Amino acid sequence: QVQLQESGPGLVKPSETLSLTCTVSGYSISSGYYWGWIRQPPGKGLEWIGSIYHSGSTYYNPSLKTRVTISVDTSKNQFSLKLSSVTAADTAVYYCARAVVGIVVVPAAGRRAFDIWGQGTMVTVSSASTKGPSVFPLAPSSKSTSGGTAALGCLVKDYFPEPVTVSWNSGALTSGVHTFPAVLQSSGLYSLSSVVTVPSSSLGTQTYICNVNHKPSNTKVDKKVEPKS
Amino acid sequence: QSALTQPPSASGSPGQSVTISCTGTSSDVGGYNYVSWYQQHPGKAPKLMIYEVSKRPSGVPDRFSGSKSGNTASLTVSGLQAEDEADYYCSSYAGSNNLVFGGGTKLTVLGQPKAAPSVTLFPPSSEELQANKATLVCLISDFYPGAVTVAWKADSSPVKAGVETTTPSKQSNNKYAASSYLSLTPEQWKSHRSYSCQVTHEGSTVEKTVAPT
Amino acid sequence: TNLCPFGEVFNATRFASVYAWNRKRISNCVADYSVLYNSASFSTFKCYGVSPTKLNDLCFTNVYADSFVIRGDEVRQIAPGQTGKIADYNYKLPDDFTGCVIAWNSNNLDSKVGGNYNYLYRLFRKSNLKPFERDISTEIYQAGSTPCNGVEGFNCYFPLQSYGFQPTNGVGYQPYRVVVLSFELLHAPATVCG
Ligand SMILES: *[C@@H]1O[C@H](CO)[C@@H](O)[C@H](O)[C@H]1NC(C)=O
Repeated sequence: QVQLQESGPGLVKPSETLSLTCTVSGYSISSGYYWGWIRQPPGKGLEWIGSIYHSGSTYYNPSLKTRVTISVDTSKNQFSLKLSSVTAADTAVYYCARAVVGIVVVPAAGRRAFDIWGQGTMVTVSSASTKGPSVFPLAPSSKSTSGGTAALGCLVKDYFPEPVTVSWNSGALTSGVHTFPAVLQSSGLYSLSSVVTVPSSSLGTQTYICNVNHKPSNTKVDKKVEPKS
Repeated sequence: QSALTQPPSASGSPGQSVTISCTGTSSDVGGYNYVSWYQQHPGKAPKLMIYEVSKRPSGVPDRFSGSKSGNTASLTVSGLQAEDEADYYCSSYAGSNNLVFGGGTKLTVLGQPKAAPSVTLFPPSSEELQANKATLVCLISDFYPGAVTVAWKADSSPVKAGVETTTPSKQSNNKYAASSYLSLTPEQWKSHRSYSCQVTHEGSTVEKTVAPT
Repeated sequence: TNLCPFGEVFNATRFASVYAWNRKRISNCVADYSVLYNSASFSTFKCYGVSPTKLNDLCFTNVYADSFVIRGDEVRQIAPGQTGKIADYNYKLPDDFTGCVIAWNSNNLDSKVGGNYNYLYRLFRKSNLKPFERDISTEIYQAGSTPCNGVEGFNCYFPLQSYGFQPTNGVGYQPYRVVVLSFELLHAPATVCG
């Protein structure tokens, strides 16, 4: 079954070139379909960028035509996107997707519907540098205990650009996990927190480890949260 | 700003049926039958609900359905549920211009038991203190409506410096949640006998306190 | 006495869709048809003029080489007097045909994992094709009273569909490359002999 995955630089300098690639697996791009890029500025609407099929033919959104190139490399089985002269209006989550229709000659091919979507990679356009997150454990205590339940967490402090994603115990702790939106500090660096609610009886016996991933650098920090002294 | 005009919000009550419209011109919607609807839940990738006007992808509930008349497309959700609370975007081909989107429409499920904020306040961890920083973290969750005021107190006097608070955000349970952080020097954490976070919502206030050692 | 470039039709990497069948004109060259007939790597080699061994001793003013990809089922339709979606809307041999019809299985090359959608065939056409005609139009077939106005709709269908070749398909649904060799003789000296 087909899978799409975007990768690329988390951060880009203003007026330089944004360069993301999408690696297909489970289906040879050359074998059919159109393949497209669609972006979503933070808290704003979907924008379609461009599509391409294996020959190299392209269709582009008129407002971004002068700055956009989409390429295909069939030997690596991936398609890529470059966008030049970036501004803050290019700060966005960038998705790659596959079309509904496999026939490449259908009317409005690659400009109809998109069936299979990637997770999305985010790109922030800024002059600031990337900073790695620092991870501090928010320990369980008798004040955070509430009867049978109890709350512990992970504070992810002074990182940039977005995003950070947190999973707990390698994805076995999923329920009661809330991971809050980040706040922007005066320094310019983001911070955010992840809290989970856990059985109070099990606090000394059970293991709780938060898995902070910050893909703009290449950091992944796993912090063990233990009860207080 | 969007060449397809879509109502900013729409709502319905559970069990009932809600319809979102999407108007373009005779050169997009009115011109071709390549009209597509997507459903995006907060923080997740868009999902295709409807292609080629009324055609349903596999795995999409029959409750969803779309249609079109003239310049205006419609997406009708029957048997409205809480899991349907999301943003919906419409799309269509535009000839010379290609693949234009609508601005989107937020759909609310309108079942709204008023909830109260649960508050948990974490003191500066000992790791942070050794790095010569101190951060108070007050976390606010599971509260409806999505309306909240946070005040911090040092001892009993008010504090307005270094407070950063996130706008409230929708969870999976369609309730809301927000976070407030107090940035502090470590000597300040040790000077004052107690810090406290007060979280007001619908007149009543929940206040939690942390104290050094 | 140059050699006929039969290799560049048969062994070509890329083959055309039946609806836009390729034609190559052969001339001013000598060709050994007998190596072709005895290859046995062709699953199909029917001739409707004279036996393949005898035309080795025959001259022609021109040899036309038509190439395309179809399904196993449809190979029988590449013949004179044959009816079917291929023979009526895609490629029709006349009944006076004097040539050979050659094919081999291309599952290894032309079938892909999620379906290959490059190869098309014409699903709807208003009239049956005349012999040796080629239609590549993309006008929307009108299958109902409602006029199509050029827009895909209900009873308005894009006139071409695709074999979605998968290597797991049964034989009959597997891709077959086809080469049709038509031998023409005009009031002009011959340029293709053996
Ligand atoms: C196709 O290639 C094979 C191997 O190179 C060769 O033996 C054969 O003669 C070629 N076919 C033609 C028609 O030249």
